[PDB]
Amino acid sequence: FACKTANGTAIPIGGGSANVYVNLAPVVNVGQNLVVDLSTQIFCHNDYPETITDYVTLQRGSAYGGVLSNFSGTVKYSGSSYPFPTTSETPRVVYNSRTDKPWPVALYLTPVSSAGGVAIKAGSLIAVLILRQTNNYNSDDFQFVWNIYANNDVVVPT
Repeated sequence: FACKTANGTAIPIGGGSANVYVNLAPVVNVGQNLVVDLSTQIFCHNDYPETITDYVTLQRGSAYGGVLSNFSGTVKYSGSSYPFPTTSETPRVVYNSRTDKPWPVALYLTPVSSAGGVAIKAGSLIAVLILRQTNNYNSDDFQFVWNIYANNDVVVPT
């Protein structure tokens, strides 16, 4: 009952943190719709599909870099739509899949007014999300930190 990134950071049960690296469109102008799709960057797996119910929730999310400043939008989780960075957590979501399934999260951050040129830097921390692993059996509710990094630098032609 653990989760892994697209780079290869598998976080075992017990809590931990990974560094996810997401590539965003390097061209995003004021009024665009940029989406940090993490469903292609993060994947969770329930190694105990019979022993543990597959359940996950984003505890909280935080924004940084140009994401919090040059960008603005919202954050999405399993088809949710809440402000980013959030103030609490996400809806209750069950994984109906006993295999490595992508983590349905996306940070919709779009260039405000104060966006222009290099807005996102590759290798730089852009956000921090934390996922709650909780189950009905063991109740080993550990949480995994998902440091969202830019896989690619983004420029705002505006």
